[PDB]
Amino acid sequence: DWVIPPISCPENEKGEFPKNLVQIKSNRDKETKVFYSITGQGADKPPVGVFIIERETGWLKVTQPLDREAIAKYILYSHAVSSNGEAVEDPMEIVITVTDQNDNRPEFTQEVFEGSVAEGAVPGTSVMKVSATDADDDVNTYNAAIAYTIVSQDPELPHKNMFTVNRDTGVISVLTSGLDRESYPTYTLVVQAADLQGEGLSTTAKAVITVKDINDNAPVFNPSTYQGQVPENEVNARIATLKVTDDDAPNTPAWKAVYTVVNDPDQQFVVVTDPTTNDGILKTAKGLDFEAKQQYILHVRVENEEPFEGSLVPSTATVTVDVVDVNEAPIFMPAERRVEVPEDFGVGQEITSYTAREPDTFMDQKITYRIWRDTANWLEINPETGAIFTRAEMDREDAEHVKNSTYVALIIATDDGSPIATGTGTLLLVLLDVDPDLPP
Amino acid sequence: DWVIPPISCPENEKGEFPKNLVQIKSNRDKETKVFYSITGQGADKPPVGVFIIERETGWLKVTQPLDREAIAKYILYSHAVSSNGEAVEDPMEIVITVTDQNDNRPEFTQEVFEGSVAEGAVPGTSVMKVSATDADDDVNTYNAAIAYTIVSQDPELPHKNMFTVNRDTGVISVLTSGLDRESYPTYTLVVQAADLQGEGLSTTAKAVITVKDINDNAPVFNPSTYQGQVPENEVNARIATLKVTDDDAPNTPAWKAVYTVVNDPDQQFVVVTDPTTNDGILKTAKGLDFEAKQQYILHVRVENEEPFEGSLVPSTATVTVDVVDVNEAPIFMPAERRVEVPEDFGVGQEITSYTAREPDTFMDQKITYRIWRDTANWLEINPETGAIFTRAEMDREDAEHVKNSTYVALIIATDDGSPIATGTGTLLLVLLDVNDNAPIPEPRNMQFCQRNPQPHIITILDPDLPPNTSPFTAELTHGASVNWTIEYNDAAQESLILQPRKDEYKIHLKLADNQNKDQVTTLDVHVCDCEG
Ligand SMILES: *[C@@H]1O[C@H](CO)[C@@H](O)[C@H](O)[C@@H]1O
Ligand SMILES: *[C@@H]1O[C@H](CO)[C@@H](O)[C@H](O)[C@@H]1O
Ligand SMILES: *[C@@H]1O[C@H](CO)[C@@H](O)[C@H](O)[C@@H]1O
Ligand SMILES: *[C@@H]1O[C@H](CO)[C@@H](O)[C@H](O)[C@@H]1O
Ligand SMILES: *[C@@H]1O[C@H](CO)[C@@H](O)[C@H](O)[C@@H]1O
Ligand SMILES: *[C@@H]1O[C@H](CO)[C@@H](O)[C@H](O)[C@@H]1O
Ligand SMILES: *[C@H]1O[C@H](CO)[C@@H](O)[C@H](O)[C@@H]1O
Ligand SMILES: *[C@H]1O[C@H](CO)[C@@H](O)[C@H](O)[C@@H]1O
Ligand SMILES: *[C@H]1O[C@H](CO)[C@@H](O)[C@H](O)[C@@H]1O
Ligand SMILES: *[C@H]1O[C@H](CO)[C@@H](O)[C@H](O)[C@@H]1O
Ligand SMILES: *[C@H]1O[C@H](CO)[C@@H](O)[C@H](O)[C@@H]1O
Ligand SMILES: *[C@H]1O[C@H](CO)[C@@H](O)[C@H](O)[C@@H]1O
Ligand SMILES: *[C@H]1O[C@H](CO)[C@@H](O)[C@H](O)[C@@H]1O
Ligand SMILES: *[C@H]1O[C@H](CO)[C@@H](O)[C@H](O)[C@@H]1O
Ligand SMILES: *[C@H]1O[C@H](CO)[C@@H](O)[C@H](O)[C@@H]1O
Ligand SMILES: *[C@H]1O[C@H](CO)[C@@H](O)[C@H](O)[C@@H]1O
Ligand SMILES: *[C@H]1O[C@H](CO)[C@@H](O)[C@H](O)[C@@H]1O
Ligand SMILES: *[C@H]1O[C@H](CO)[C@@H](O)[C@H](O)[C@@H]1O
Ligand SMILES: [Ca+2]
Ligand SMILES: [Ca+2]
Ligand SMILES: [Ca+2]
Ligand SMILES: [Ca+2]
Ligand SMILES: [Ca+2]
Ligand SMILES: [Ca+2]
Ligand SMILES: [Ca+2]
Ligand SMILES: [Ca+2]
Ligand SMILES: [Ca+2]
Ligand SMILES: [Ca+2]
Ligand SMILES: [Ca+2]
Ligand SMILES: [Ca+2]
Ligand SMILES: [Ca+2]
Ligand SMILES: [Ca+2]
Ligand SMILES: [Ca+2]
Ligand SMILES: [Ca+2]
Ligand SMILES: [Ca+2]
Ligand SMILES: [Ca+2]
Ligand SMILES: [Ca+2]
Ligand SMILES: [Ca+2]
Ligand SMILES: [Ca+2]
Ligand SMILES: [Ca+2]
Ligand SMILES: [Ca+2]
Ligand SMILES: [Ca+2]
Ligand SMILES: [Mn+2]
Ligand SMILES: [Mn+2]
Repeated sequence: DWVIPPISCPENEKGEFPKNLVQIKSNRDKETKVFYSITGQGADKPPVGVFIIERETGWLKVTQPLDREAIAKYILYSHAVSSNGEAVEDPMEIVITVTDQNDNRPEFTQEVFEGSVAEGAVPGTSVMKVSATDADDDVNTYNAAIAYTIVSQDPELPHKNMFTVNRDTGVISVLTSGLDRESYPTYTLVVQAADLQGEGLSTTAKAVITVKDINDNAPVFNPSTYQGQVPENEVNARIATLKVTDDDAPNTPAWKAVYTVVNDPDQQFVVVTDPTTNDGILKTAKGLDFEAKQQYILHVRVENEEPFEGSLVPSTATVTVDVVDVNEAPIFMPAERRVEVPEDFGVGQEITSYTAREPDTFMDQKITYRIWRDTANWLEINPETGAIFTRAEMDREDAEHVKNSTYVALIIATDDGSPIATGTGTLLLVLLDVDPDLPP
Repeated sequence: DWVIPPISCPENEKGEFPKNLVQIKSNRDKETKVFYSITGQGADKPPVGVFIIERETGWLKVTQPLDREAIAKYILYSHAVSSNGEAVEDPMEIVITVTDQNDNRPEFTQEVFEGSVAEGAVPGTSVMKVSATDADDDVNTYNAAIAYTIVSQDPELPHKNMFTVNRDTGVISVLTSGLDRESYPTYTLVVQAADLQGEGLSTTAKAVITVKDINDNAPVFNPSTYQGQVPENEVNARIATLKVTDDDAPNTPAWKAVYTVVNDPDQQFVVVTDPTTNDGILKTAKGLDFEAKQQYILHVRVENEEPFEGSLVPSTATVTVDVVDVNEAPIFMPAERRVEVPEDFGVGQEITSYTAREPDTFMDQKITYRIWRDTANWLEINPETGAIFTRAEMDREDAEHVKNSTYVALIIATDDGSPIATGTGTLLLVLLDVNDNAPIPEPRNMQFCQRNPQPHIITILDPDLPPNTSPFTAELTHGASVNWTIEYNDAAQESLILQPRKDEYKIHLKLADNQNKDQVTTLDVHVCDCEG
């Protein structure tokens, strides 16, 4: 029927007890002596005795400072009973709503939040999420209005303001540029939650950013000037091993070295990387024939399996490479000498001067012409200038030693330098007739 | 039903209006939109709009500041009506009691209170009763608790404060003593009524108490000593007028004077009171006497018509009454002198000395006797010693003016005082009978018969008194026998009977008593020829 508006008593109302709330009355209180009582939880049921009525007057009282976190609304019930025991009124519902108070400082879901970010992080980029919770009601007051701030970064370098937390989501982001893993790879932050939109109760926690690796460090030679040498006509010959220091995380693609010869037109050099140390093993891809080039002054540059991040400004070494002239065999020119000679050729006369080229350009080398393969003893080559003279009577009809009207004999031009390199040339002595004979 | 307790608002609340009293709800408020309204005296009925209710919230609130003296209780009613016009609930009586505030100074039922007290009443005695009345809440506050106090008495004497008031009764009574009708006949009081038991709002009225009269003042003789002269045998003659002064209410019994002579044993003097002047005129109730008392010195006191009040010490004055001696007529001693004297008394012989006393005792009085009345002139008196000798022959049987046995003279005794005073005695001179007379026959010219005579009585006369009269004896020396016979008819000699013995003349006849003879010559009796 007619009732009583919901009552409000502030949480933790402190002062003297007990306090009045509102008195109730039955219009039947002059019909008979009526006796009031209140029931429900908070009254007779737990928490028993927080609220009470004066049986005589019907005054409802609260006994103690309320706590809404504990219990934010009591549902009580009043009764009117005559003195002769008959219940007079159908019980009236009485609702007490305890109102809120900033009596609950905020608190982080975690003692310590931890996250990570790229070394080369784009300011305003997002790292981490920090959170906290207040126990009053944000539905009705700013007492659960949590406002995150940051109050300390360790280390406070390069700046003191590397990151920031979104005031009212808790999301931590990159504020500035300068996160170098190579420099400060972990950042410890004390993050603060405060209720009353930061104005009220402050509770602090921790958030740790390990800034991680990013190929942001070119490999470096030491020094830029190397120096060595190769047997000129050798292949797979180590020229020199060159040293570099990638500052990035070790053993990571962003660390291991890729070398490249920039000035190698002939594809005659190869520098392979030594896994364990990523040194530059400078070899030869093709045996360097000395005479054309006495020295190679070439550069070699460094990289990483992992492509460089951003601008690329790669380091370069200079290996002033020296080849050494090795004594090679001289080359009969031509190697297949064919000449026609009348079988009736004079004994002791010159046939022809068969010669050889000198490959090693020592302006100081000589050649010795001899002959071994004289099947039938007719020839005798001048040891000095390759001159050939018959020292016996030739005959084209001379069978066996004359294959097919042609007589083959092997000549030699031995060398005069380091090792004894004996060039070999061939004379085809073609004897045409001068009955076993040939027409006419 | 579950009602709402009575709300109480302290009258004349000063705050920011309007002010919320309570907030009502109909539980049906959620099954339909309900609209709250109140009605009644202060709501819709005058006073109007004193109390209001917000329709959506059902907040009771007040608009004015209430006044308890005006409206002390508000009875209101709440109404719930859905947004569809259907009255959702039953009207709820809402009762509002206005609490009180001390905001009504009391006020004396009378601008001025009259009163009366008797002169010299006892300290503690009750004179009158004043009153005031407060408009505030006497059932529940001292706001109506009055304390009567006296502010000022007029005048401030004999004492600064003659009367006190019964703090909370209004009664005014005689604090101390000295209340005099004769000094200050009325007092005026400024009495006060302050509430909160006397510490609150005061207000003030007048109280006028007249001190009344009592016979507290004795009447006093203006002059203490007096004097007066009065003649000697006059009655009620002013001798003096007694002057007295009484301070009490004029023309009241507590003022009227009453005069009493102390020296009043025989009651000779009376003193009456002049209605208006109240003076004490002194008369005499009886004729004074000079020869007895020279002069009277009497005390007369004056007390008052009504009994005095208390120490009663009456005032007396002392009047000396000089009596006036007046010449009083002399007294014969006795006034009626009787003397036996014989009829024979010689001419110049002195009968007696008849003398009067002088009543006046101033020795200048000369009593001078002169004879007043004697129709026979048998008498003569000495002007000096008042002796009365005879001057002629006296007769006991001079029947003309000796009516009885006695002759009666009148003597008077004058004097020579201021006025002339005279006394009067009467000489009762009895004359003893003396036989100077002689017997005679009654019928002198008697008459007889010549033929047959009848008998004739002859009366005998004799003026004297026995024994000079009765035993009469008669004879005839001259003749008789010649036809004469006398018999004393009566056994005792009264008279006799005479008659012829045989069948004119003059007979001589002797008579006597105690031997006093007288032959009576006249017996001229004619004898004539009759039959009888
Ligand atoms: C920053 O924002 C990113 C989204 O780009 C989240 O993954 C991270 O949890 C932090 O809130
Ligand atoms: C909150 O911050 C304080 C510094 O005032 C620390 O001592 C604590 O560990 C928490 O992180
Ligand atoms: C060193 O290497 C760079 C690239 O890293 C070359 O561009 C430069 O010419 C030098 O040889
Ligand atoms: C050879 O060395 C020179 C410096 O001496 C560099 O300029 C060049 O890049 C190469 O490494
Ligand atoms: C004035 O006095 C009268 C009695 O004379 C009372 O009736 C009244 O209460 C007031 O005190
Ligand atoms: C007293 O009386 C006699 C007369 O009886 C006068 O003579 C005298 O004058 C006085 O009146
Ligand atoms: C803090 O933020 C977290 C999100 O990670 C929520 O789940 C939590 O309720 C609190 O608001
Ligand atoms: C043999 O002859 C040749 C001619 O081509 C020369 O080049 C060589 O020096 C040798 O004398
Ligand atoms: C060429 O042949 C000669 C023989 O004359 C050797 O002495 C030399 O070692 C090379 O094999
Ligand atoms: C010339 O070449 C021959 C083979 O063709 C060898 O036998 C000789 O030693 C020289 O080198
Ligand atoms: C001369 O020619 C002969 C071929 O008949 C080769 O055997 C020799 O090596 C040289 O070149
Ligand atoms: C005191 O008492 C007397 C009588 O006892 C009254 O006459 C007077 O008015 C006052 O009340
Ligand atoms: C009471 O006394 C006051 C003075 O305070 C007067 O003004 C008033 O007339 C009454 O007598
Ligand atoms: C005057 O004197 C007389 C006595 O002579 C008293 O009787 C009276 O009372 C008054 O004092
Ligand atoms: C008359 O005079 C006498 C003196 O003899 C007083 O005693 C009395 O009081 C009155 O004054
Ligand atoms: C008459 O007057 C004389 C005075 O001379 C007296 O002696 C006599 O007693 C009578 O009173
Ligand atoms: C005595 O009386 C006689 C009259 O009987 C007067 O004459 C005389 O004056 C006196 O009063
Ligand atoms: C003497 O007495 C006679 C009476 O017998 C009077 O008449 C006379 O006045 C005088 O007193
Ligand atoms: Ca709490
Ligand atoms: Ca709270
Ligand atoms: Ca809080
Ligand atoms: Ca870096
Ligand atoms: Ca890196
Ligand atoms: Ca790198
Ligand atoms: Ca070469
Ligand atoms: Ca050579
Ligand atoms: Ca060479
Ligand atoms: Ca031949
Ligand atoms: Ca031939
Ligand atoms: Ca031939
Ligand atoms: Ca009022
Ligand atoms: Ca009042
Ligand atoms: Ca008052
Ligand atoms: Ca007096
Ligand atoms: Ca008097
Ligand atoms: Ca008097
Ligand atoms: Ca006298
Ligand atoms: Ca005289
Ligand atoms: Ca006299
Ligand atoms: Ca005579
Ligand atoms: Ca005689
Ligand atoms: Ca005689
Ligand atoms: Mn409260
Ligand atoms: Mn109020």
